[PDB]
Amino acid sequence: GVIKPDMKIKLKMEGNVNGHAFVIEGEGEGKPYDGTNTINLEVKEGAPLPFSYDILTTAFNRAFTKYPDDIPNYFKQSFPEGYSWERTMTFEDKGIVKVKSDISMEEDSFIYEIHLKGENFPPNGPVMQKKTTGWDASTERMYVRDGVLKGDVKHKLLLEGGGHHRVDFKTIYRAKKAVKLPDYHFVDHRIEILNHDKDYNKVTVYESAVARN
Ligand SMILES: [Cl-]
Ligand SMILES: [Zn+2]
Ligand SMILES: [Zn+2]
Ligand SMILES: [Zn+2]
Repeated sequence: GVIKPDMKIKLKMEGNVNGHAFVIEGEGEGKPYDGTNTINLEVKEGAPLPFSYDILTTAFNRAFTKYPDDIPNYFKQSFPEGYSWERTMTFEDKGIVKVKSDISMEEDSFIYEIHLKGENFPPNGPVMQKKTTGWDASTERMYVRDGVLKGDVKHKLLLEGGGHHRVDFKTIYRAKKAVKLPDYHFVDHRIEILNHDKDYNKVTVYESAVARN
């Protein structure tokens, strides 16, 4: 099909967090049917970033999801035309991130164009003070509403010292053409920063995602 067993990734993110503008470019690759991918990111403008890189990593494509053969795959069916998505991440004490991303295909690769806006983070909280250590593993509930696919996940943003804060994710996924709609299901996530330089100008992200009934 058009979605190959090995797909490359090219992306660019343009964003603003508490008024700090930045641009990040990425390249990577993954195995769409295994639900795995790796992306190598470089800050091109706005370095060094004055906030936690973890608020960006889940914005850096559900085509990289292992799906059982009996659950229609909203994401892979949308190609080559592709899909866009929009997400809000609501943090416990006023921070909010809104993301819009366009996922397209060019031959054996995906291109992402990502716009991200973070606002109202407490200046002395763990996001703006870079006191986070990653995300827990999560489960996203996927369900069709208004003819498009919605996903919600309740996440723990892990903190230095071993605590965490709650972050609620709500995403809307919109195929650019009609596809066969799945029934209610789940996607289990793991995302990790595998390596980074000291101020996260260079970062490698690894993600796994597996759907189940
Ligand atoms: Cl390529
Ligand atoms: Zn099979
Ligand atoms: Zn290629
Ligand atoms: Zn690890």
